[PDB]
Amino acid sequence: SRSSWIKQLNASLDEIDPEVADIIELEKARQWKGFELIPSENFTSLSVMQAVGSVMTNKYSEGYPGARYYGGNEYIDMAETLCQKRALEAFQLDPSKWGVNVQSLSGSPANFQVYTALLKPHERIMALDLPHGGHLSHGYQTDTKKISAVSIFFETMPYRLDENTGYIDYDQLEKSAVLFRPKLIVAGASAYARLYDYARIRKVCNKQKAVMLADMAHISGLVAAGVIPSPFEYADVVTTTTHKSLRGPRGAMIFFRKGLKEINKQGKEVMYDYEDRINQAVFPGLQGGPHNHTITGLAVALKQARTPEYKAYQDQVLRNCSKFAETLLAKGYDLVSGGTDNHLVLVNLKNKGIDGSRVEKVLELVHIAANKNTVPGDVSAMVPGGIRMGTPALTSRGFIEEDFAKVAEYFDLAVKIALKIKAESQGTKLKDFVATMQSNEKLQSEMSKLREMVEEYAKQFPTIGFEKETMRYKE
Amino acid sequence: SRSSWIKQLNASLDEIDPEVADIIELEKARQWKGFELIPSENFTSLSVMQAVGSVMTNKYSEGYPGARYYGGNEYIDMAETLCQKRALEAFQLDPSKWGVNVQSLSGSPANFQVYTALLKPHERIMALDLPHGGHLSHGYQTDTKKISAVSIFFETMPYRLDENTGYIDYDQLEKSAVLFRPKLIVAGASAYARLYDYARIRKVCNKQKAVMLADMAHISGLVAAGVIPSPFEYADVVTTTTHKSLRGPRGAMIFFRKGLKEINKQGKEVMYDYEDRINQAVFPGLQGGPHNHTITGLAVALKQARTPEYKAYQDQVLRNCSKFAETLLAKGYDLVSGGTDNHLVLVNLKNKGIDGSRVEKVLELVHIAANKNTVPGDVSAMVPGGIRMGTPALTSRGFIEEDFAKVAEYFDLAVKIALKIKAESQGTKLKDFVATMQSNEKLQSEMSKLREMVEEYAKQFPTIGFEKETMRYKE
Amino acid sequence: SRSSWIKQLNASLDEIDPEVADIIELEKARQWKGFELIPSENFTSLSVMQAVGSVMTNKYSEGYPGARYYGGNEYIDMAETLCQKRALEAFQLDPSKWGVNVQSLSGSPANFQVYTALLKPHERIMALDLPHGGHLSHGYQTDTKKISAVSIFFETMPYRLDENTGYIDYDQLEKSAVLFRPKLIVAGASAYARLYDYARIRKVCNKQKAVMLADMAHISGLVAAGVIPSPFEYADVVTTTTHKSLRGPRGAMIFFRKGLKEINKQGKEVMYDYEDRINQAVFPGLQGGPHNHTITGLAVALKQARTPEYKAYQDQVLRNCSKFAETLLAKGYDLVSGGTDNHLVLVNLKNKGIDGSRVEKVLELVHIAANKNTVPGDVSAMVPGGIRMGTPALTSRGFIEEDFAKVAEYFDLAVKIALKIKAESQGTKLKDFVATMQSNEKLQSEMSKLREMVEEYAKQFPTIGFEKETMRYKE
Amino acid sequence: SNAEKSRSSWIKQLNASLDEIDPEVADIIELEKARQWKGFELIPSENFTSLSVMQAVGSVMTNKYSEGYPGARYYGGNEYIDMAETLCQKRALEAFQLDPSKWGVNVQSLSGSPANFQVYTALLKPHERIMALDLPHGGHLSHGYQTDTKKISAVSIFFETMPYRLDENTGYIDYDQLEKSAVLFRPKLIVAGASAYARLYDYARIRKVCNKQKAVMLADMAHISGLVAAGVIPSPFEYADVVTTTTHKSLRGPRGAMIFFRKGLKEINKQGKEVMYDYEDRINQAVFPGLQGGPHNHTITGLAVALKQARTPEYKAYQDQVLRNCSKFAETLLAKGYDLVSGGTDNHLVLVNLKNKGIDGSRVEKVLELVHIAANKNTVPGDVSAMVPGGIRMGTPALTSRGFIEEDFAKVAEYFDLAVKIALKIKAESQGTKLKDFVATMQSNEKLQSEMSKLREMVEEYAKQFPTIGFEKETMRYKE
Ligand SMILES: CN(Cc1cnc2nc(N)nc(N)c2n1)c1ccc(C(=O)N[C@@H](CCC(=O)O)C(=O)O)cc1
Ligand SMILES: CN(Cc1cnc2nc(N)nc(N)c2n1)c1ccc(C(=O)N[C@@H](CCC(=O)O)C(=O)O)cc1
Ligand SMILES: Cc1ncc(COP(=O)(O)O)c(CN[C@@H](CO)C(=O)O)c1O
Ligand SMILES: Cc1ncc(COP(=O)(O)O)c(CN[C@@H](CO)C(=O)O)c1O
Ligand SMILES: Cc1ncc(COP(=O)(O)O)c(CN[C@@H](CO)C(=O)O)c1O
Repeated sequence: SRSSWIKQLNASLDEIDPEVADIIELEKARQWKGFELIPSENFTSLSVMQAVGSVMTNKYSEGYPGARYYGGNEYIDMAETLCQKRALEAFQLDPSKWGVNVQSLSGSPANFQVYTALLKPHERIMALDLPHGGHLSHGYQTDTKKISAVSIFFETMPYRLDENTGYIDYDQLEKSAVLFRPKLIVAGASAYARLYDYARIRKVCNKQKAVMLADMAHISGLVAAGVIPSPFEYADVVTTTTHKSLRGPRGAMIFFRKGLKEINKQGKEVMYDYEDRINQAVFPGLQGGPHNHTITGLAVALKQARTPEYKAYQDQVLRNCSKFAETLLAKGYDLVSGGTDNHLVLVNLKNKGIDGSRVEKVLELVHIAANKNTVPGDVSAMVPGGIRMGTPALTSRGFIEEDFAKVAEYFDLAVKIALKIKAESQGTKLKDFVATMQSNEKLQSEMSKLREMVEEYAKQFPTIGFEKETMRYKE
Repeated sequence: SRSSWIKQLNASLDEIDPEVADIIELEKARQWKGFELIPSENFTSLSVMQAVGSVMTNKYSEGYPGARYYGGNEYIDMAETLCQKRALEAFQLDPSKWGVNVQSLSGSPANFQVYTALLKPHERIMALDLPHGGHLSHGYQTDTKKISAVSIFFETMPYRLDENTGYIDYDQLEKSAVLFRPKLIVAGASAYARLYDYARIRKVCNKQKAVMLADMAHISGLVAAGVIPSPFEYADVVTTTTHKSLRGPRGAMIFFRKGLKEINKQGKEVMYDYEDRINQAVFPGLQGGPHNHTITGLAVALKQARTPEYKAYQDQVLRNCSKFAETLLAKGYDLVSGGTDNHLVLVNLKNKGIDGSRVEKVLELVHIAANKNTVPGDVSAMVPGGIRMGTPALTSRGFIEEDFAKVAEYFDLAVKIALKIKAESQGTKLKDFVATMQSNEKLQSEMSKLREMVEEYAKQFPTIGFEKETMRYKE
Repeated sequence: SRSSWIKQLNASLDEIDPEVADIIELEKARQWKGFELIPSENFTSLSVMQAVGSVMTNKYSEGYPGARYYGGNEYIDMAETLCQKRALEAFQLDPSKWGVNVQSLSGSPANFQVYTALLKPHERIMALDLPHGGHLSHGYQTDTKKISAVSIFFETMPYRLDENTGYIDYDQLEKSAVLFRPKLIVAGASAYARLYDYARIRKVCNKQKAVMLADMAHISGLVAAGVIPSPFEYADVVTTTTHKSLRGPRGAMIFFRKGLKEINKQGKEVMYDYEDRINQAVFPGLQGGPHNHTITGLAVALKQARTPEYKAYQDQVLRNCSKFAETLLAKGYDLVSGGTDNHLVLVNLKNKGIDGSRVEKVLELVHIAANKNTVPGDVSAMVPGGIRMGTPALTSRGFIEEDFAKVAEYFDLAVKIALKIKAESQGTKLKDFVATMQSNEKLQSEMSKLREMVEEYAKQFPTIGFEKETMRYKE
Repeated sequence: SNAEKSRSSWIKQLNASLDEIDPEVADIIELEKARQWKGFELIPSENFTSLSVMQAVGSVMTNKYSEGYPGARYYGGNEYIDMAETLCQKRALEAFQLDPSKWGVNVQSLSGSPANFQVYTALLKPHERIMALDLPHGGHLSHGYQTDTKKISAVSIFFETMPYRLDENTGYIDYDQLEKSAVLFRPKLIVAGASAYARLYDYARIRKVCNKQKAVMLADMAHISGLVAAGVIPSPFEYADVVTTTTHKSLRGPRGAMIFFRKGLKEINKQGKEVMYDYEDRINQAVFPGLQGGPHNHTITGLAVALKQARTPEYKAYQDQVLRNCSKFAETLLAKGYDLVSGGTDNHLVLVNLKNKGIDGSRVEKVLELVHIAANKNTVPGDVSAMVPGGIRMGTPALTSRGFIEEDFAKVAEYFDLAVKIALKIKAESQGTKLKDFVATMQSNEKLQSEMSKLREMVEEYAKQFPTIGFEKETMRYKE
């Protein structure tokens, strides 16, 4: 059994677990044949995946480079030090003014670790309201329930959009902050199509003596390439995931000011007080052993973020989204804020007489991956009135402006099918919509035809991270 | 532009990032050449790593199978459902009595998610004291500082070993619980060498109406193979990491009772109330998108845990540690609790007149990877008096009992060198010990000789997860 | 020896403690010869004082009538039950819809006991901002310090005046409450000259599902007499002191809704859930033995509150304050909100070119007792711009409208002296003002003349609660 | 006409006597006066206040608002209120022989329970840890208390409490277990104070534990403060950081409280820096503006009177008699076959463990009440439930104030014993085993009712002979 279990440890996935191998092959074909429009998704490189799938996973390395609680970490230290160096370089940060923690396991715990580092329990946080494009890891509660645990352990209050313009209502943010006295204000969003006024957030944070946390998860790759303004110009702390526009592994980073404070902010302490608190909140506070396979893959992704090819990619992401929005507007769709400055759009389906749940069900059946999304003016969060879509993932496969014009066309055809399913539905209920969607033979034929059109279009483009020639599912 | 960055996305790690490729090859050689004795470390299979390094990383799948927020999750749902099914099967659990969450990113957040699910902020937790072999994610504070964030957000109090026997003092645990009124008691440890009396903990939890949480991270593979008694016989909730004795990817699982608990005095069924609370604490409470590459690799590892070869491995892990302990004792070392019933030992160096920091520095230089560790009787956590070592990792490479007798010999030779360095150190500070260790030619030669002995012994064994023939650093 | 301490226990205050007896005689003369304008002060009756100074103080009576810890409480129960029933009658409350607790020791703990009964620690409270006329027992924090412990144990946020009108800005209160989600809103003030819009507060509390607490301490006697609108029409809970306009002993009452609240969606009766929680928060939650002497004096005060002459008194309080306000306005003073609808006025002195601290120092020296008071627009609570004055105390002595016209004249003469002291001061500091006020023979003579005028006017009126003829200090 | 008629009417209302204005309340007070005349008042927390204190508490000092502290007020008109509070503080320090450079005092706290809560609020953050004597072992609710069911005291809601307990073999506090518990629990504050404990505290031992844990030592001396002031037992001020007390109970003052706290140098630390005590500002600010508003100046003035009395030789003689009476009481109970918790007493009370008499405290307390002997049932070591107590608590302060001496408390023990004999007869005649069957017999058995009537007459006849405290017998409305 000794030599036998060594064979099982060194055999390939195809031989050891054909069921799992088949699932991955099906997912490869899904990524090949679909319109992947979820703006938080991307296709990471083969080189990142080879690092994440390496023996770096075997090592325990609690602590920080050169200051570990375990032996054997000479090369894990090289990886984490290299990752930190490349993280600062990717955002053109002076290492005497900025530090970074690369151990946070994902975006949601990264933010919680910042709160734990800098705030006592029940201290006050302001952030963009979830139904107005915020994120759960900034806090969220309903009339009856705290949904995010951020709102359990800390005291949260939202700020909102101007529902007439679709931009953040900074005037109301400032006035609210005077009364609520936040200790930390979050500048970051999941479904905001415009650029943040980081200068205004900084002004409010200075008046309130609040920490300015920029959560740039969605835009980090755009920031790294220098194609939009950087939150590092203003923020005290910057969190980000590594798997969205950055195009890296699933993970996160926390950046923070260090060294001497501004002349007019030096007092009983002259140095920033973020580095030790954040590093200690990550470990020993809330995490144990770093995931060194992810950290090593992150180092790879951060080197890729420096290249001219990467800047060209992020430029194309923005130009594709601009064209995408223009085509949607010309086909009659309403966009929240009327357009976009970044990688995503938010379609408000109110002017079409159908909701996001119904449209997304059709999108899924025609191999278009998006998400239903609350829009300003929605009466209920349970019934989202919009669809969120973006350009990072298909841009990575080589979609350019005319290709996203085609994506908008096929989105439009899917909405028209959803409207027919609604018209053919007997009752008002979503259950009746689904029953029509699964029983009507003519409308199933139209969805089947649209699905073939999407797949034929998407299949022409390169696959990212694997070769077409060795795919199990080539049809 | 297009074809340029698409080639970057599909190129190998060797092509794209030679510096990172070099670091991984160095780490491969280190895992080949050394005694990897950290008891929380293992060598996972190639098939696990191929799944972790797959395109499953690209998908956002917030929610649970068949109840996602995004579209496109048909195959991610297969993987997570398969992982859940295999998790219950690996521990012989009745799915009508047990459920499982496989999304928790690692062991430390998994425990925090259980606390957040079942306890209000500042409610009370008892667990094994960190200096007596507990874990930071069960709580820990000094008289001046909360070290673990568990002790910030919840109210923790330790239970302790009988310092005469090295076993948990269950009588004092019970008496303390009467006074402290815990809402949850943790049964699990990082450096405890004996089996838990889960039945006794169950009786205390019943008396206190406290949740019984077994944290089986270290022993989960032993439990899965059935070679030690199972905490599932008694516990309400069981947490575990997946990368230690289980031999899987870096990740975690939370198991919990579900279904009928009891009939009340009025004949009405009373159901367990763990499942919804725990699942909602993981998401949307504390995490965002699941790491589907890790969940997929975990499904692979859980299938591997079912084989007769895996059971033979875990039986060898136990026999190896017994022989290891026996040989250390014969060579004059003291072990906490005087021996072992599991996969690890904790050496208390007090009778040798040297601390764990000094010994671990020599171990590191002779390529024995272990950790300095606090022991009962240490006056300061800054000066650990022990060394923790265990058998899972080298047993995975085929070490058997006589091989761990040799590991004990080489550990002893390293301690003898550390004692010589201490004797030659003119000063008493650790930096004086380091200065002697780095400048004394005779003792550098002794360490070089022992390092060569360790490497010659370790290199003869198979490498796990890669082949020797293609190693870049064979010399 | 036994005879020795019996004599000590039964001797008069004059025999036992001449120093304390003399202090009381000096205070009697001060209450006789001065203008007592502090609007939270009154002169309570001889009969109340005889009950408060009775042997009812000797009994320990933890618990509630008929449910005491100890025996011997048959007559204490007569008094407390009588007090409770008289309390409901004093405010014309239906005892099937309202209950009352009469044990709370004073106004500040009464509010804290309500919060403890109905809110978990760190739950949210809104109340009128302290510098805008609120009270510390509703919460208060500065930029750097929690001043009220209500703001330590609960999460507080103020609502504010419209600084253009001096009335509460109910529109902003409602908007703030949407974002802050208070669990309790306080409707009550210490330095607000207008009537509360209780119906508007009720509307906001209904929308927010918040408890409506009316703190009527200042206006309780006006409410009992039925000469201003009652908060009991709208509030869930009503707190009050017993020593202000109610004219009773120093103490407090907590009223709460009980019985049927409404019918739910299933047609089921929903009952109020305040009574048990509040009674248990008072005892055993936060207090021990009731002060039976105060409760007995309170019963006496509540019987007085039901009489026609008590209503005539409170009607006179209102007419006196209206005349007072009219006379101040005619003499060029600015009043916050432009006037009054209750028992007090708040004079904003800024248009006269002097502050409240300086004016109050002169008032004190001419035997006019008022308080310096923050006004809306003050930047520092350390430099108050206003003076607060009211009519309950002097109305009790028989001052009528023409007499308060005279009070306004003498106030104005004191302001003129303060302005002369400021003009003569050799410096701008309060310390320089005081030095001039104490050394300038001419201004000292003017203050002596005004003091004689105040005392000659006040001495004409009856003494309340003691006989003028037997006073020690009749000169 | 009517306006002036009304004004004259409400002024007449304010100046009329209680007898004229509210005869119903006056009658209640007269009934309570007669009750205090006729009973054996053995509840050890009760006492009889002096006339001079009551005259100050019932004075026009009640009319004044004086938020803040002497010389630092937020209202005008406080020249004489300042004299009273300053005098009260001075006499408070003098009553316990305290150096004002080492001790400060706050005299504004409204009663014993909020006084402790104010100390916790001053010195502890929310949810920080407190240890105190368990309530059924002799503690007090204001130190925290929770059952398996729920948190009873709000101290246990806002702070994290854990009890320490008696050695149930000896009846003394188990100081060894307290120390071991503190190592694990890490209290920030330990309370040394009891309400139903017949022994004095080992303040030296508490001090050692507090020093080792870097915890505040709070002595809550409510039950013993008058003994401390008279110098007849050791003082908590020798050891404690902060001392709270009721001003009623042992001290025999008005209903109120005091908070004492160390001032000045705590230690010179390892770096050579003076560490000063940080209690005065935190406690004073917790009382106001933190948790209270206007001081109750009538109570503060009555307290100054009580504190002057506490320094006299008559008061010292009284507190000496309190202790000697309790010892004689204990002597007589032991001679009559009763067991005392801890085997005796060192203070003003005893805890009778009724186990060897075959009857519990609930039954005995009911008979005592019917014969006008005021005592209270009390948990004793060995009880299975805190709800069915096996003992009775009795003490000497109140009757000693009326002039009971040693031979009189021998008689009190005799009449207590006669009541126990009646309770045992009721239990023997009870058709059933539950407490309601006992009450059914107690209310129905004509012969046993007659014995209780006889014993009640004996109790009242004995008590009536002694002086009344705080009022004259001659002017009582109820002279029978
Ligand atoms: C003690 N206290 C409460 C307070 C203030 N004025 C009163 N005035 C009266 N007549 N009565 C009171 N009971 C009263 N209480 C205070 C203390 C300081 C500040 C204060 O200075 N606040 C400033 C600055 C303090 C800071 O920022 O640190 C602010 O931020 O608005 C206010 C109120
Ligand atoms: C408020 N309080 C003190 C209390 C209650 N009632 C009294 N009743 C009287 N007549 N006298 C008292 N001194 C008295 N004291 C309480 C409240 C609940 C429990 C209680 O429930 N104890 C549990 C046992 C303790 C536990 O569960 O930890 C029980 O079995 O009833 C005890 C005391
Ligand atoms: C601004 C921001 N901060 C944090 C996170 C969380 O990252 P995680 O999913 O890795 O936890 C997200 C993820 N956002 C996902 C939903 O979770 C999205 O599709 O937009 C985010 O948008
Ligand atoms: C019982 C238990 N529960 C949880 C964890 C945390 O797992 P994580 O490191 O993946 O967070 C550990 C890790 N234990 C590591 C140190 O963190 C070890 O070397 O032993 C653990 O031992
Ligand atoms: C609305 C309200 N609620 C509560 C209180 C507190 O009463 P207390 O001083 O008896 O604690 C007050 C007292 N107000 C006093 C200052 O404390 C005053 O001069 O106005 C109050 O105005």
